Amino acid sequence: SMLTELIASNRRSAAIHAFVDTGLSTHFKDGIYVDISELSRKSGVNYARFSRLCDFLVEMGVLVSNDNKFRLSDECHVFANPESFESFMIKLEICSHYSNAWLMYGKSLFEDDGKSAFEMAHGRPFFEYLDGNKFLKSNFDALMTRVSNLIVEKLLGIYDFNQHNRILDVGGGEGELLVRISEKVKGKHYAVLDRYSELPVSDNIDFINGNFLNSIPSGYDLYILKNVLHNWSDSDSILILENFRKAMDKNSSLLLINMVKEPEFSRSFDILMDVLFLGKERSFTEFEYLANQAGLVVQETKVIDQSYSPYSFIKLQIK
Amino acid sequence: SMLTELIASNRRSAAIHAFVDTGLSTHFKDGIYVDISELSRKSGVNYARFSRLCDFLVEMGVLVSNDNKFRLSDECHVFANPESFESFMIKLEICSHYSNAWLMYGKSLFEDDGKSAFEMAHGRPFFEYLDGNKFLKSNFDALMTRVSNLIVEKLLGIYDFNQHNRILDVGGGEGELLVRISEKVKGKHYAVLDRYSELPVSDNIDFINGNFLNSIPSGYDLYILKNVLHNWSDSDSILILENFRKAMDKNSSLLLINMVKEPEFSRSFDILMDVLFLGKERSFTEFEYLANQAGLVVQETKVIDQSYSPYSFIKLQIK
Ligand SMILES: Nc1ncnc2c1ncn2[C@@H]1O[C@H](CSCC[C@H](N)C(=O)O)[C@@H](O)[C@H]1O
Ligand SMILES: Nc1ncnc2c1ncn2[C@@H]1O[C@H](CSCC[C@H](N)C(=O)O)[C@@H](O)[C@H]1O
Ligand SMILES: COc1cc(OC)c2c(c1)C(=O)c1cccc(O)c1C2=O
Ligand SMILES: COc1cc(OC)c2c(c1)C(=O)c1cccc(O)c1C2=O
Ligand SMILES: [Cl-]
Repeated sequence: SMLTELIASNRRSAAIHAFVDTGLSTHFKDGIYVDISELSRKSGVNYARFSRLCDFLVEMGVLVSNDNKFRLSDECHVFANPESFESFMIKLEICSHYSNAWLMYGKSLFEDDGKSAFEMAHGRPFFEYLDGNKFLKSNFDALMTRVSNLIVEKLLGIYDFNQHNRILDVGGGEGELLVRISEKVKGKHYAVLDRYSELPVSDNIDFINGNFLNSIPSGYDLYILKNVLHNWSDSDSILILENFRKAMDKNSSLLLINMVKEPEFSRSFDILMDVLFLGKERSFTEFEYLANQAGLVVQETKVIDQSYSPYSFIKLQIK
Repeated sequence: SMLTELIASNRRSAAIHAFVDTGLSTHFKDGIYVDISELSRKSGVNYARFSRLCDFLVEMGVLVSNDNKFRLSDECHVFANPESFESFMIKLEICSHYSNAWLMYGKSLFEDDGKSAFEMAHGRPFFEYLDGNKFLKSNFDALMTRVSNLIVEKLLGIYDFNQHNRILDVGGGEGELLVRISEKVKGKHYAVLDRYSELPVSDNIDFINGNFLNSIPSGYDLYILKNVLHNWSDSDSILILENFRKAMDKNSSLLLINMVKEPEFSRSFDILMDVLFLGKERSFTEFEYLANQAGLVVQETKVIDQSYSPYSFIKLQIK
């Protein structure tokens, strides 16, 4: 039926995970047709049982069956690349920590202690827990780096970064965004603020160990906050934007860049942000409200089309 | 995109789980429109955060939204009933034990020890592990009971049970099938064989602690094996049917009743059987082959339509 297979939606994620996490998908590069019997003899995977997985991947539209062989669909070519953001996504999506967080989601809706389903499961908030877990941190930081890399060319196209002198990326992670921006926009001061136990090292990048809940460093004319606010509540989001306003002068600009809530696209990510952070994916209207409460003004709004989600580009200045 | 939401299929299962497992769905009985504002005040669930879950349930088609009120869809009325098989399904579907089994599925394809992904995760095969886990056993046995209670009406309609005298349901669990048959077909001897640490109790039902891998007891003219063989390999399936042939005389009949693999329906269940049991969902042809290898003859075959899956009804007698 439609209901029982909807209940069994997890099986689709788990099937893809088995195919990608093992590295079996990396044998399907450049849309080649793979003989499963030969792949079985080479990789030492069970032929009969992997053939049944491939049949389910064909049903999902991940594989295509022709000439008694299988190729990745045009869309699913990314699964052949273990460096792709999709490879890191599935590795996190149904990992034990995420799964155990989802199992506390129901109970978390009845609590008023400000503890996420993740924290209820693991005993710390997401980012504080990642400090002690290499698997979660490395794979998450990798995912953020890959999606940062994808939007760079689009972001440089719609806004002039050359007019600016000193640029700070707040919660910039490994600092991929500014590293790629600096290669095309030379002769600027580049800084990246995040939570570092050991400062990253990159040519002409000033890596800052800071806390955007406490303070943002002043004396930059361009600030960037990309995919941060949907990890935070309304009050924490206002506190962050308030710290920007206190750091910014009249000439300063803040580029608030976020995966934006649009009715056409799935609410699934909005729920994931609730489970992991007690966060939420916000519309343009909700982002504008929080900015106004912090004493910031919207001077420019654009929509950036990415494969996986639409993005809201919001240029903020002090009132 | 379609690919990232296919990767994130697990979020659909986890959302339904949080809605049903908490018992919030039990407030949506008889297709009534629920005020989330009132349900929040009454049950103590977070209004804003549950309203967001409801929006995701509307997207999935589980809920219908009209004038800022939510009702269960005609199809998902079952979620209002905690005794429904769908309620038990989701509670098992993404439970930690199933999730941890799925995480070993990839690695299990490279092993050849006859150990399921579940056994690799938990250290014991499924049913042996259920002996020491009441949560899994009680919910699994409850699920098998609910689906047994659904098919009884159609099964009585297509086969004359009144011709028989002594009836044994092999691997009959809580014995729901025969209890329901015995109410409509009176004056017979009814027996249920399964693995019991303590024998269940029901009026005019002889519960037997047995092992169908070792032996099936002789002296019955009707044998029933319903949804057993897809927990077993081809060799173990043959061993079970061989034990039937040894137990049966020329006058005996075996009813092999199973969810049947048809090309129109999903392969997702076939993969679940591999993960949990190293089992498989078989076609009519594959079932007939195993019976022929065991020394049994097919007298009569029929298809029984159930909401969630088609069933293969196969009447067998000895060669
Ligand atoms: N209190 C805090 N102070 C500074 N950075 C924080 C923080 N809490 C979380 N972060 C960082 O916020 C980031 C959110 S993920 C976004 C990373 C990057 N801006 C990108 O778009 O790809 C993580 O790198 C996390 O380490
Ligand atoms: N070795 C064994 N001997 C007997 N029963 C067994 C067994 N291994 C598993 N079983 C039982 O086989 C059943 C599979 S589930 C099917 C239950 C029932 N026939 C129905 O259709 O609803 C479980 O009740 C399990 O306890
Ligand atoms: C910062 O919080 C996030 C947290 C996130 O998940 C915990 C994500 C993302 C952000 C995210 O940007 C993203 C983009 C594309 C695919 C994804 O799976 C994600 C994503 O999972
Ligand atoms: C005995 O092995 C099973 C094992 C099973 O799962 C472990 C199931 C079933 C059988 C099963 O029959 C079933 C029917 C309808 C919905 C279901 O989720 C199931 C099911 O999960
Ligand atoms: Cl008796």
